[PDB]
Amino acid sequence: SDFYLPGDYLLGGLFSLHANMKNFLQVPMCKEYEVKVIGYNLMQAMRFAVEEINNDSSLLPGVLLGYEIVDVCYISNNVQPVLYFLAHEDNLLPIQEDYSNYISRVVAVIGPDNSESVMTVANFLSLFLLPQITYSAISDELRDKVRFPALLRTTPSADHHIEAMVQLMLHFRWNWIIVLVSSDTYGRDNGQLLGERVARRDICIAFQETLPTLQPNQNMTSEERQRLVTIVDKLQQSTARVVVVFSPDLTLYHFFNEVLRQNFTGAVWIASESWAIDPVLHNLTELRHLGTFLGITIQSVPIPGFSEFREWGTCNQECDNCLNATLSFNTILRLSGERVVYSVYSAVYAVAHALHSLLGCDKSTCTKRVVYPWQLLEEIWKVNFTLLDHQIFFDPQGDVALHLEIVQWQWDRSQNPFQSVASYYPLQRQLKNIQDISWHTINNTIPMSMCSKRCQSGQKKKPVGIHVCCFECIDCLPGTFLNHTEDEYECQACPNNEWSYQSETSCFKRQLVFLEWHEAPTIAVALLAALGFLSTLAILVIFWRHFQTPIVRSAGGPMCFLMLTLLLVAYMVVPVYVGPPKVSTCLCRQALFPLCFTICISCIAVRSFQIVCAFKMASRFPRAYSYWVRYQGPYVSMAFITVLKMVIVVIGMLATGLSPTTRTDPDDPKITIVSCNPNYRNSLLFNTSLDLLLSVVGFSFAYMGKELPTNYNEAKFITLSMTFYFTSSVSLCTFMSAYSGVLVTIVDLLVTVLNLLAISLGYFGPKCYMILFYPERNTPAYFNS
Amino acid sequence: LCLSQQLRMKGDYVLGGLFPLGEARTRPSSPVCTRFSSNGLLWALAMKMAVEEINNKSDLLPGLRLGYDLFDTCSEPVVAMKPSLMFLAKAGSRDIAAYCNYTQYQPRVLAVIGPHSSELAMVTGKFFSFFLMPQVSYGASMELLSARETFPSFFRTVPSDRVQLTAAAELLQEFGWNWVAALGSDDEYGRQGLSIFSALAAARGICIAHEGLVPLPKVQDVLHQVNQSSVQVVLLFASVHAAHALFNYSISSRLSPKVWVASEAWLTSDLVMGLPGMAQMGTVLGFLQRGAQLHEFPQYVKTHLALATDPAFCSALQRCPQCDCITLQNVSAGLNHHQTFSVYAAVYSVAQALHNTLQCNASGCPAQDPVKPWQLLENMYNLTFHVGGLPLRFDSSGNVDMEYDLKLWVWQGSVPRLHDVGRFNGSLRTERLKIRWHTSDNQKPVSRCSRQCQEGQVRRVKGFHSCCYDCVDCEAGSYRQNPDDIACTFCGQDEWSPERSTRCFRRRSRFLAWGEPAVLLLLLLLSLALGLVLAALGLFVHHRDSPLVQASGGPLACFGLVCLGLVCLSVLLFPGQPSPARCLAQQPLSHLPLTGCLSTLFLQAAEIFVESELPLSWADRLSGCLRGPWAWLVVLLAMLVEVALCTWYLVAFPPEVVTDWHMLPTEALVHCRTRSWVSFGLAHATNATLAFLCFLGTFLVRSQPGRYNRARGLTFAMLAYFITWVSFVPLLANVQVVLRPAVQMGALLLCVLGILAAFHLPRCYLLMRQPGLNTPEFFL
Ligand SMILES: *[C@@H]1O[C@H](CO)[C@@H](O)[C@H](O)[C@H]1NC(C)=O
Ligand SMILES: *[C@@H]1O[C@H](CO)[C@@H](O)[C@H](O)[C@H]1NC(C)=O
Ligand SMILES: *[C@@H]1O[C@H](CO)[C@@H](O)[C@H](O)[C@H]1NC(C)=O
Ligand SMILES: *[C@@H]1O[C@H](CO)[C@@H](O)[C@H](O)[C@H]1NC(C)=O
Ligand SMILES: *[C@@H]1O[C@H](CO)[C@@H](O)[C@H](O)[C@H]1NC(C)=O
Ligand SMILES: *[C@@H]1O[C@H](CO)[C@@H](O)[C@H](O)[C@H]1NC(C)=O
Ligand SMILES: *[C@@H]1O[C@H](CO)[C@@H](O)[C@H](O)[C@H]1NC(C)=O
Ligand SMILES: *[C@@H]1O[C@H](CO)[C@@H](O)[C@H](O)[C@H]1NC(C)=O
Ligand SMILES: *[C@@H]1O[C@H](CO)[C@@H](O)[C@H](O)[C@H]1NC(C)=O
Ligand SMILES: *[C@@H]1O[C@H](CO)[C@@H](O)[C@H](O)[C@H]1NC(C)=O
Ligand SMILES: *[C@@H]1O[C@H](CO)[C@@H](O)[C@H](O)[C@H]1NC(C)=O
Ligand SMILES: *[C@@H]1O[C@H](CO)[C@@H](O)[C@H](O)[C@H]1NC(C)=O
Ligand SMILES: *[C@@H]1O[C@H](CO)[C@@H](O)[C@H](O)[C@H]1NC(C)=O
Ligand SMILES: *[C@@H]1O[C@H](CO)[C@@H](O)[C@H](O)[C@H]1NC(C)=O
Ligand SMILES: *[C@@H]1O[C@H](CO)[C@@H](O)[C@H](O)[C@H]1NC(C)=O
Ligand SMILES: *[C@@H]1O[C@H](CO)[C@@H](O)[C@H](O)[C@H]1NC(C)=O
Repeated sequence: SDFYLPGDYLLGGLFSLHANMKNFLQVPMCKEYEVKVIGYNLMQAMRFAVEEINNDSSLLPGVLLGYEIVDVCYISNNVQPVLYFLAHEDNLLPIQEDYSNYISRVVAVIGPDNSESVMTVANFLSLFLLPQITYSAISDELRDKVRFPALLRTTPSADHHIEAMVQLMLHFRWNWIIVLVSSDTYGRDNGQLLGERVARRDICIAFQETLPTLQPNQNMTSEERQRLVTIVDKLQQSTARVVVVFSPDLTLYHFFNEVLRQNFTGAVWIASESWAIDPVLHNLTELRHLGTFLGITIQSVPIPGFSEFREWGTCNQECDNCLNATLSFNTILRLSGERVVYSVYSAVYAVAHALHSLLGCDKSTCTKRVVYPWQLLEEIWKVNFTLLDHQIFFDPQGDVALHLEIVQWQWDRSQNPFQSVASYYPLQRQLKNIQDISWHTINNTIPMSMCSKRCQSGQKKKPVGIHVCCFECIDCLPGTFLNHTEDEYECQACPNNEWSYQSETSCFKRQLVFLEWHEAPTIAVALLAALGFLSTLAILVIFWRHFQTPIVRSAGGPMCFLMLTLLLVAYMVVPVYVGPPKVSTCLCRQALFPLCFTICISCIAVRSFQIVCAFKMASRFPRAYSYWVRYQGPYVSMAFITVLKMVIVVIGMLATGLSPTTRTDPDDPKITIVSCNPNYRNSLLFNTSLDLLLSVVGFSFAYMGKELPTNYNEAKFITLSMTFYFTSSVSLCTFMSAYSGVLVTIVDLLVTVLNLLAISLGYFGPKCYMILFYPERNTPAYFNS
Repeated sequence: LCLSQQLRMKGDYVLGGLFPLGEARTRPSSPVCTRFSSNGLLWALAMKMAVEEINNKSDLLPGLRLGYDLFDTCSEPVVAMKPSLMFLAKAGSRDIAAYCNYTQYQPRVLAVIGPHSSELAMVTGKFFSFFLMPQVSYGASMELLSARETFPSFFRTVPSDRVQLTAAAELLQEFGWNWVAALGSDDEYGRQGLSIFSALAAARGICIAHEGLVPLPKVQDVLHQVNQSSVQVVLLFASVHAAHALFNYSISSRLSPKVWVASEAWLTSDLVMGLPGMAQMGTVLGFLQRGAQLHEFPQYVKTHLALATDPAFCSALQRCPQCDCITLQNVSAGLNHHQTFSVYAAVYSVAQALHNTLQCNASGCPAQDPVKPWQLLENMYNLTFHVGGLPLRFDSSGNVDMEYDLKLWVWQGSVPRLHDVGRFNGSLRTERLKIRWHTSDNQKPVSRCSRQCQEGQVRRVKGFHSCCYDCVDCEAGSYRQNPDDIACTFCGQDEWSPERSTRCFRRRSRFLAWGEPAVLLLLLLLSLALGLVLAALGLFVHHRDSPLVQASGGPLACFGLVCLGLVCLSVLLFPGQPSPARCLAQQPLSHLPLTGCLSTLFLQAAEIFVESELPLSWADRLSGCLRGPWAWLVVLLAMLVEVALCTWYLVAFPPEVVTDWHMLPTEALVHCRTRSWVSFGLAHATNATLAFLCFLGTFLVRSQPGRYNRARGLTFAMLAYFITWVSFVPLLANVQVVLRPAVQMGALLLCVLGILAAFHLPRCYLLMRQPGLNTPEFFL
């Protein structure tokens, strides 16, 4: 048959011709199972490679290369072919401590197509180091040579498949995926490898689920139906739209049928090498509404003169329905190209090149020396030649880097069913050459599969759960911004007393607003204070121009001169209020203004007392009146009030502090008004409280004798000015209690100036009136009346 | 010693054996292990004892001799494949044929006692399954070996990992821990355990929060992932070395204590138990195997070593070249190993299956052809074999069944001990009363996720799989737009939402409605004030020729009374739904008649002040002009300047009717607001100056006892005005925003009532009650 070709050196093979898709005493042969077409395709590929080796006189001249192909089931039969290959021509395998002398029937073996059978065969061949170049086995366990000394490969491991998947995800900016595996070891191992790899590339897995192992052509139990319904519901309720599937193609019919039944569309399915090229799943033709079906598969290499060769055509070494099965799938195989066929082609050519180098043939002659399997293994470990413009050389970990290929399913039979869109180069671990992919969206937009939307400019990132890529966007509170260069997971405040608006990423220095000379209310108050100062200067000049007069001697001469000079000082330091507040300005203000005002008011009150109530008091305490007249009672009382004010103002300094303060006003913290006392309300309340405590008694004593002529109607004018001051203080207190802002300083300064003007005018202006325009009332003869 | 010469024994049926006797390429030569292992030799001696006892017995295999070929297989499968090939070779020949099927073979061994290592047992079983050689392996535990598809002839005498993982899942479910983290070693043992536990937890409702693999001696990221989730139960299904490395790292990093559900690998290992500071990592709960022990094995080992020391027997009589040069002290540490019973029971099971196959009685065994190894399998499935008085049975999948013990560690003086606190015989039964937990008190460490979310909450998927809905409450003003949303969505900012509400509720308008009790009290006060004003007006218009009104104005007094009545009437326009015109005209309409009345009172005060405190030369001209048409011109000028200021500030300063949508908790507002202190301050500047001038010119005066004091009333009226509005302003600046118009109405009503009760009411008293004081000489 075609399973045997006599030759100088045989070449064993293991191809899966039949698969199980629906008692140990009866051994089920492979011929009873359903016939697969891929197995016969790969067998024909290897036979063509061997025949081409025989044809080629440049490679292995005069040495016929044979082969021995045995039908190996997917799992069931994987030990008998190994024993057949290793035994001698008499079907007898000797047992010995060393096998250096032993010459096997076959010189190399092309391993099975499934990883478990590959491991089972390699564990047996390890004793004799039979070279075994497996194809399409993608498990990572075959990469190490400690337990597989004589196992080589013609297909990149699952490491490169996972890397291609991750690079495809990175290119299209997907960081929220779903991993579906199968209960077998292949799906679980691929899922674990993908989870380990993807966690370091800032891509998270929404959830991992396992699909039940379920061969087709059999009816489903209720438990598995509920399991699949739960899987589909979990997939639909999740926000991820990139679903990778690590499962053999046999168990995915029911899952996709259930997905179609549940009416769930919009998932960017990513296929592993197992089902990215299976033709039946594409022939389902109802998955075109599910979404794009990407996949990872080996780059197809067009073998010249192979299609015509394929179309031209002991125990467990026969098949009958292979040709009829391959007849139907001929056109799709022709259009889709040859992917795993080139792997077997390259394996056979690598064996041939290793044998040629071992014999040391010079393209004409061959030594025909006996070849031990371990010598051939040593030689094939170091082969490096070219084959269809591809370099075939084995890495130290038993792999030759063949280019991968990301493929997209196209539902149009006129062209390739599986249209390629990208190529992956395992040598540099780079995925490049990405063409346009027909997406499933409305206007061919790259699908969005991010778990959290990008945060708006100037928004704190708050982690939500275990996954790093998931977060919530919350605006940073006013007064802080984000330094994305430093850290975007927490707001960072801006020092140097500057505030920031909501969702603002650039703090701005607070504008320092304060009293300035060139202002409208400031110039108004300055004009009023200048007018008052000029009036008081005129009054003082008049008083000094007229002494020795009953008006100025009956009234306190030195007393009134001292009050006038104090008012002069207060008016002259009024301009100190306006300007940049420093330590000196606040010190002078608090040490000058309250002193002058309170001493003037105390003199007013004691004058009113001594002109009204002293006469009445002369009756009750006569010796007290003798004490008062002996000394200068009003002077003593004024001195006592002065030292009391010194005490209280020094206590206020030691309590409220002396440094100028910054008070964030309620309107637009962009601005900051500056005052002298950080606690201004309590200080003004204390000052006005003492002043009003003195004012009540002063005004009451004035009113008690408002009709007594005394010192030219002194009591009436004291009452006038003192009620004016009381109304001004009450107005200031009310406006203070009902307002707080920028105008506090100007209002307080205006109130102080008005109080000074009241004390000046309503107590000295009548005296100026009488002195100037009433020159007959100031004569000494008017003292009697 | 020549101990290794006893590894063979001729017999009618000879058993195989794969033991780890020794411990640790280009040429195809088998590796040679020279290091000696005590466990392998102990197990080999145990199997030799089992075979010798079985030969000793007369009711089991009568008149038949059982042999053994104990072959040394290291942990590597390369050195272990050669003994298997030797086993399958034809007896008396060194060549193994390659036939199509098993039926044509003539193996030299009846059965094989499989390797202890499971990774080696995989290869050995897959090799023997082709020949249908019955292999029963001690110590092979992972579940996949039970698959009859690829292992039709692999039995075992130790339970699978499936039963212990089922016990662990039952423990977690029964204790209530349905939110646990599962970890496993990087070898196939950990991976298979993790997969089986995933299946069991998914079936049982238990959730895996994180499923990582602890690498064999990384762990930092695995522990970080475990600590990220609020998980208090961790299943550590890892080998001894991986668990030891993890616990050493946790010593270094001071990880918080957790409930570690232990696999049998490191539960009883003295390496982990002896780790310093290990007592500070919570309770450790595991499922130790419940199997008998050979009470006579150490005696047999000692006596056989002593007998091997004797040269007479040993001369009267390789696989283990290093086994000869040993002493008793090199094996003393492992006499009490629980796998000795497994080996002994495996041998007894093989012999019982052979006895059943030959179908013989206690007296003897009938002659027949030699039985092929594949004929044992028909009687190895369903094999009830008594080992040390305890019956064991092989399942249909070649799994033996036995109970399990839930053993928890206890700490006294840094000495960890195992206390039985539960039993697992297919249905867990725990005694949690005697379990001493690691928390501050003896309370169960709670670890639970919400399977479902309470109605009105937002559900976030948690766990490795889509496991548990982390219920999240959303603060008021937000509601769940749809059940599938991951976050609560706000309302339209014009409608309120209560805490934990499915949907949002609209905001209605709450202004000073006419039905509020404050407005009712204000309306009654307005009625009283208007009635008093009307009574005073009537008294003043009837007695118009009397000296009272004539001295106190005249028609001006009636005009002022009308003005006060109009102010009272204009008070009525403050409350109600704030139409823009109404809120715009609140102040000027309440401010104009008040301006007129205050101007009339100021005119009276000016007249009194002129008569009082100015020289007669100026008085004779001032008094004759302050009364009459010039007085009317003055009051009209005051009214007109008030109108000018009112229209100026109405066009310049905007009185706005805004809706403060975010002030009241559940309802909105319709707030009529004007400039802050600017609008009414500027509007009342004129009235403040008028009242101040009147008070200043009136409050000091000479009141001769033979006359009528015409200044006390004006003084008290201005005092009432000033006091009532000095009190009003803080009330405006303090009271809730809803009652601000009410405070304004109250202030206006109090001002009018004070002015009336101070100025007009004392006049009306003597106008209507005691008309004996209305003499012109008393008034003019
Ligand atoms: C070359 O190989 C082809 C198949 O590829 C075969 O038909 C042919 O006989 C071989 N020899 C020659 C000389 O063409
Ligand atoms: C079970 O198998 C039968 C026979 O092939 C098939 O007709 C049927 O649809 C399957 N399912 C049920 C539920 O009977
Ligand atoms: C769409 O979904 C519904 C609801 O599950 C389902 O019944 C229906 O079969 C699906 N397909 C179509 C075409 O309506
Ligand atoms: C191709 O797809 C069709 C249409 O669904 C299907 O009937 C057929 O079995 C598939 N396979 C072939 C023609 O090999
Ligand atoms: C292929 O099928 C045809 C009928 O369609 C049949 O005549 C032929 O024998 C089959 N070939 C085989 C089974 O090799
Ligand atoms: C194989 O040969 C090519 C061509 O000379 C060279 O570029 C390449 O590096 C070689 N590979 C190795 C592994 O030496
Ligand atoms: C796709 O193209 C149309 C036509 O130019 C355009 O109006 C439309 O917005 C695009 N689709 C989407 C979903 O943006
Ligand atoms: C923000 O980060 C940059 C870069 O590290 C640093 O220079 C700067 O001081 C930080 N702060 C601000 C306010 O820019
Ligand atoms: C078997 O019986 C003999 C006596 O006939 C006894 O000495 C020996 O110890 C027994 N072997 C055992 C118990 O293994
Ligand atoms: C084993 O193979 C031989 C081949 O001659 C066959 O006769 C025999 O029936 C087979 N036994 C089985 C399949 O049990
Ligand atoms: C335990 O961990 C510490 C800190 O990482 C390390 O230094 C030490 O070597 C570890 N001990 C063992 C026995 O591995
Ligand atoms: C574990 O998580 C807790 C809670 O978030 C945290 O406080 C702690 O720093 C983390 N690490 C350790 C080693 O406990
Ligand atoms: C017996 O134990 C001694 C002491 O540890 C050791 O040196 C010797 O190698 C051991 N013999 C063996 C392992 O055969
Ligand atoms: C049991 O079997 C033996 C062996 O053939 C035979 O001699 C004997 O008679 C049988 N019956 C009894 C009761 O021992
Ligand atoms: C062996 O299992 C089979 C299954 O049908 C049954 O006939 C038989 O009773 C079992 N033997 C036992 C349980 O001893
Ligand atoms: C397991 O043990 C319990 C008592 O702990 C007993 O009730 C039950 O029947 C036992 N189950 C089996 C299957 O032996």
